[PDB]
Amino acid sequence: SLTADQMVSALLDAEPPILYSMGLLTNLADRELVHMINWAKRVPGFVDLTLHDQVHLLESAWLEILMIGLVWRSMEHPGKLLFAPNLLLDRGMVEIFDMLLATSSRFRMMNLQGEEFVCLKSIILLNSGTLKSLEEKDHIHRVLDKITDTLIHLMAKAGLTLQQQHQRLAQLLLILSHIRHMSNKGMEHLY
Amino acid sequence: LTADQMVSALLDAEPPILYMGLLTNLADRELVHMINWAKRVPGFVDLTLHDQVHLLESAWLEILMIGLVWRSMEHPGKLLFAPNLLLGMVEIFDMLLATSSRFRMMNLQGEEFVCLKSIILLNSGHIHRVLDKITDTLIHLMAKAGLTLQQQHQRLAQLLLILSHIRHMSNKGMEHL
Ligand SMILES: CC(C)c1ccc(N2CCc3cc(O)ccc3[C@@]2(C)c2ccc(/C=C/C(=O)O)cc2)cc1
Ligand SMILES: CC(C)c1ccc(N2CCc3cc(O)ccc3[C@@]2(C)c2ccc(/C=C/C(=O)O)cc2)cc1
Repeated sequence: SLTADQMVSALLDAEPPILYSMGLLTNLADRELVHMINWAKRVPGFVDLTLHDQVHLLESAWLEILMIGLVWRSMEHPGKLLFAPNLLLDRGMVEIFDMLLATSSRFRMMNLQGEEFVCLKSIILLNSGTLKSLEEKDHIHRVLDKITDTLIHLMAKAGLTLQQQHQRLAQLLLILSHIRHMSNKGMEHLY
Repeated sequence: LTADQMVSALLDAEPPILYMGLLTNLADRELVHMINWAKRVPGFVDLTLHDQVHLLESAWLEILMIGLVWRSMEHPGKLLFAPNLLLGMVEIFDMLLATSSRFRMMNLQGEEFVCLKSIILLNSGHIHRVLDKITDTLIHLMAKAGLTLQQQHQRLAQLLLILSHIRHMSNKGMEHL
């Protein structure tokens, strides 16, 4: 029950702040998580799901959101990873850091817009992860369809051709496989 | 190439259906036909031998798994590893079945499946130009079918997002091995 400019607006407003600071990295993660739970609650369609589902969707995607957020602010800082404005870093942390830097290098070369980013951040949450179950998942795919055509509109309003629009949508969703990859390869070392 | 010559090449490149230790053997047998399939994928041989090795090093279980989900699409609640074999592995099987369940609910067409297999290979690692060409192919077939741009976009996106689930399954499975 929302339009394109209405989805980005809801999302941009729900946007968490840029906080300040391995022990550091964890205290920053534990603090970014709380603004994420609120950001998740403010996602158009998320609060609707029951507590057992909302927790699943967040346990499944919290390290991807932390990674895409990180890759977003580090974009204008080539070779560096801006975890916080007071915590700029560089080159199993190192391999993760390289992939993280590669993703950023890419996002910058793609000229990813803040409005296009907040869409991917939501896709990462709704995508990664009885009757209640079969009906919640149906609505989740409904929301994900809304966001696809929100992104397509953003691209259309940005004067891209019909081909460019398709070719960029696939380019962004294909990055979201690598972020899952970095997410999972990171959870490995955490455990 | 062209969008109809693409799907033509892709379908003619398709590996055959072969017939724990049981599956372990089957997997290594299918890895030979997959390297074979990889060479026929338009634009793969153009790459350097180091790239070709690393793409297969990364995609090998994803390629097996997407092929498996395709084989078990018409066999609900079961996994068709081979026609002579229909069945933390309990967790992986559960996730794989859900992918067939999803590909069934979405009516995955063979022409779309061969397109996704090439995307899994070339994306899990000139590569972007070919990836755009396979994108175009998936989009052209949805247009050929007669679907609207709103639905095309929906089908393209909902399909590629299953690729992220395929990596999770790969990662989990590779962790265990
Ligand atoms: C390979 C391994 C060493 C590794 C693990 C994780 C990470 N990530 C990459 C993305 C990212 C993004 C941020 O904004 C902040 C922090 C991070 C860290 C640096 C991060 C995230 C969570 C936690 C702990 C949680 C807990 O136990 O409470 C610690 C560090 C990078 C490398
Ligand atoms: C959780 C974990 C134990 C696990 C790992 C992989 C798998 N996959 C799932 C998809 C799939 C699809 C097939 O067509 C064949 C086989 C398979 C197996 C069953 C498969 C793949 C590779 C190998 C080993 C090769 C080696 O190292 O020699 C063994 C089994 C399922 C579970």
